[PDB]
Amino acid sequence: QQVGTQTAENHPKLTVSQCSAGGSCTTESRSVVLDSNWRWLHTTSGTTNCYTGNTWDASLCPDPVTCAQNCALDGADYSGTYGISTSGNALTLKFVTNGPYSTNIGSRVYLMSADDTNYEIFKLKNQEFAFDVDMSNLPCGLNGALYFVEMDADGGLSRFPNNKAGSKYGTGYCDTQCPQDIKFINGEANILGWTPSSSDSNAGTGQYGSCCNEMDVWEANINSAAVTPHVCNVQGQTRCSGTQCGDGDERYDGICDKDGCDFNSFRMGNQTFLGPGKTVNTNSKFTVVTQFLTSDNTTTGTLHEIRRLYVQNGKVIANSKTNIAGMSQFDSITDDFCNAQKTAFGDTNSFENLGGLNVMGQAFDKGVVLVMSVWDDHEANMLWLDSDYPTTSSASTPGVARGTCATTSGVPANVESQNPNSSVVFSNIKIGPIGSTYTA
Ligand SMILES: *[C@@H]1O[C@H](CO)[C@@H](O[C@@H]2O[C@H](CO)[C@@H](O)[C@H](O)[C@H]2NC(C)=O)[C@H](O)[C@H]1NC(C)=O
Ligand SMILES: [Mg+2]
Repeated sequence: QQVGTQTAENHPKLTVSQCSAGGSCTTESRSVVLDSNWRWLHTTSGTTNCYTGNTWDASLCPDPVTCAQNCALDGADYSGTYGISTSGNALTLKFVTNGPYSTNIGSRVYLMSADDTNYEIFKLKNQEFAFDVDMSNLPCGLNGALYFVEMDADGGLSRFPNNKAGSKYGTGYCDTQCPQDIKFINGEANILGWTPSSSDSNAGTGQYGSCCNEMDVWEANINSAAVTPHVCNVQGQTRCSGTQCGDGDERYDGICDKDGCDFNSFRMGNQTFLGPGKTVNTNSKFTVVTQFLTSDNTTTGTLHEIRRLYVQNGKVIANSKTNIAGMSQFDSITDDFCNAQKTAFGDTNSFENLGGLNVMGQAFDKGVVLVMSVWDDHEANMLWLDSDYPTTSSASTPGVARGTCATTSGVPANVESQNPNSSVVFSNIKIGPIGSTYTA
């Protein structure tokens, strides 16, 4: 994709922190960028859209390469068009942003580095990541996500000749769902066999998907939360097609683990731990601390454990323990835990099959990009996060019940109509050595 020059691109500023052993943190000038899929896409000018709604202009895009060559991503009106705003160290992502001719649903942004051109690269092994979240405005069917993906620092600028836009315009997204809704993958328009969605006027899918390792630190709404590593048998952002994308029917055939090895306190058998008025009280702001422990506690150790702590109202809250029949007590993610839970829940252990935490830590060594988003789920209505899933399964079968939301909740059309003013606020982002990001 080329660079559109109709509208200046200015990344909303966001202050984050870097912490040292002992607890001293310093502030850092960073910013956020909107994912390229949301952007206006058009010719150099004479200005005609290359894409609108869920269809392409076939004259400008007769093939993937010509399309990338002809088509330019433009600047974004962050607050007024996309409902994205920042104040100090806080990012607000609004769910539905109405306009005269269209409605914007959700958003996805990436944290920019100090240079405001390339994405910030995080090296998470032997490190701790903290942030504060307010989910009071995220009901059933919504997801305020903070996570990491193995994107290129330049979003594909240097790798792909016909990507001339790069990270400044939020290109190069990938994750373990290997999304095929992505418009540009590998500097080529994803138009081969393009199918406009019959149930979503904003989305289509092409032949290709964009896959990479993903650490889901936080997928949550007021009701429930999950922390979930996912791995792939490929290194970095990789284009897939056919069975490798593991689309729908061939979910467990592809190159990435779509389910991931998840820790949802409610799913792991503690229904009183997290939610409105619970131990971690989702009616108010709280801190989420995530520690990435290695085998020998060095930066070259194998990633061996992912621990979680919360901090609310000045109190440090230890993660809940698993409470599943036949299953041992774990309060953290280890390869051992992953084997145990996939077995206990009768799930395909793709996480371990594709190399488990070792492979995840190797992604961390290469480097990962920080993603923040708000979204609804056109695939499974967010039921996997906050309800009973599969809906056809017994609600008392271990692993089925993930939250208190109704199996009829989270239909996109319904939540967009009924809960348009939903929002998530992520704030006070911190990175440093284990034990440095929070006060005991
Ligand atoms: C769900 O998690 C909470 C929080 O850890 C548990 O409540 C604690 O129970 C332990 C006993 O192991 C005691 O130390 C405390 O009284 C509780 N702590 C707090 C902060 O309330 C609760 O037991 C868990 N529920 C289940 C079913 O395992
Ligand atoms: Mg290029």
